Amino acid sequence: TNPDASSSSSSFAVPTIHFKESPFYKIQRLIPELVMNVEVTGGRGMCSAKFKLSKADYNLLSNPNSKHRLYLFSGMINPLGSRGNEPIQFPFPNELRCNNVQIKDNIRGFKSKPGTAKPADLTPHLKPYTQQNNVELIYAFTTKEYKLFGYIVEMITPEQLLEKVLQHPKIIKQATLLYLKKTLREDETSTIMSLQCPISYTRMKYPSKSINCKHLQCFDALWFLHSQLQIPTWQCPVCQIDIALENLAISEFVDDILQNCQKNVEQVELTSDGKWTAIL
Ligand SMILES: [Zn+2]
Repeated sequence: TNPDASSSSSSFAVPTIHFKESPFYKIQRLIPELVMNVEVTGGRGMCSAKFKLSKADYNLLSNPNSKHRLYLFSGMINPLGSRGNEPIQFPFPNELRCNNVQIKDNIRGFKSKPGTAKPADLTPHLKPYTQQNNVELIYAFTTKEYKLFGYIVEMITPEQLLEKVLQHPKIIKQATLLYLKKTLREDETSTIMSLQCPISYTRMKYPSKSINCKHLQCFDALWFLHSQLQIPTWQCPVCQIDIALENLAISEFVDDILQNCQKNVEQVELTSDGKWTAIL
């Protein structure tokens, strides 16, 4: 069922499913055979799939230090939101098996997300190159339909992403100075700023914040990213606002003080001027 006389995607039929992305993994290839459907049943039900890894595929996954993995995703055919921004959601309760082994809902990070809300790592249970693989999802008591996909994804590392932040135009000193003055105006002067990260409670090494952040206090981009990988909130640790990876930049002002202060100083006194002095 679909409109024969149209013009664009806006007017067609069945928006293609696209799982909400994470900067920690990148969907690279779809293993075609690994596509199952979960039906509506008041009892038990299951879907299986058999697939053999091609030459090109088995590779990325093989190597001992390979940043590639085979993830199984699940989403609803009729989600609350949009299929174009599909939430990862497996039916509950369920039991996933790969080549007769049960797959614990444990992957790299995302430890804050229950198992039904994150992809499943099939990789450590694949059979050798030339040898069919079997995946089986056992579910029960489903009121909605779900569709699963098998994707070879590339693990993106916290330090790799840090590189993207360092390669992003920093927040130049002039900006910080203008803010520091706008700040110091509303009074009843100097402000005390910490060189410590709110995330690590340790000396910062990569001072940062969203360019959208209205505050002097930065946080360590490395810790922020290691924190997001485990507990994906994507919220500033200081002002709690929503921040996107692309808007994360190093603060040149804070970086300067940090790269020119005694390894044991934990705070710095700032004057309307813009100059600073370590608080020993
Ligand atoms: Zn902020």
